[PDB]
Amino acid sequence: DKVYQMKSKPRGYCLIINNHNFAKAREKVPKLHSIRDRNGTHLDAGALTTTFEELHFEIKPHDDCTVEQIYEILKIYQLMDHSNMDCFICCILSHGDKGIIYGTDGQEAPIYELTSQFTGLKCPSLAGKPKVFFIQACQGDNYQKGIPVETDTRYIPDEADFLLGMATVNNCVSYRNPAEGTWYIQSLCQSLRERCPRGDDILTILTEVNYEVSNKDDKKNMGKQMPQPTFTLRKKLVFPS
Amino acid sequence: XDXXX
Repeated sequence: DKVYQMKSKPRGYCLIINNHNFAKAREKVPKLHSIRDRNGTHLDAGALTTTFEELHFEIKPHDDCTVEQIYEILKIYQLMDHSNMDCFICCILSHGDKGIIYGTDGQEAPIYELTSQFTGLKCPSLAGKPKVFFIQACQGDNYQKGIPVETDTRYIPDEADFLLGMATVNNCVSYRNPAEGTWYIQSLCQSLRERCPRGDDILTILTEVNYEVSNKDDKKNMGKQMPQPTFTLRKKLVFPS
Repeated sequence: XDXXX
């Protein structure tokens, strides 16, 4: 099987956009009058930092970003020289709604606007290299219901080589325990730390995250959470350590 | 507080 090159040290940048304080949204956006601060989000930023440092990435954290600030950060990285890197990762921790994430100001950033900054035309020094986005946000306000089951030169496309790991299917919520971190990010980090040393590829790992998050529940609302990867990867993606 | 994003 063909596998992406993953040998540079550092492997690449791992951006973490970590949104906690939504006072601006509460002040400025009428419908977000009661949107909460994302208490505990630092536990996710820390888990991601531990995990991706162990995997040889250079972590670049940014806390409490408005939409305009997010786009400025992404432009900085779009314009960076990634020629000596093998991969790029971007993690977004925020509130969201269908197809979007919120800035701390309560403005909306469509997820496509985020990932599209790193297409091969916009960032040629990442052309042919995996670009991985993890999005921890709700994608709407519906609870995901549960169901009972038994107990166990050459050219490529501009949008090639992406992996988008969503915490939830569209329309539905995703959970954050203020004392532990989010269901999705905590499971993702645990699985990466356990399985990347075994040589498992990221789609296999994300399948395990789907399995583990699918067993969690919210017994207040009888809610579940179903993560969902999407990809244009053309090779196996491993993070050796 | 105890619960979503």
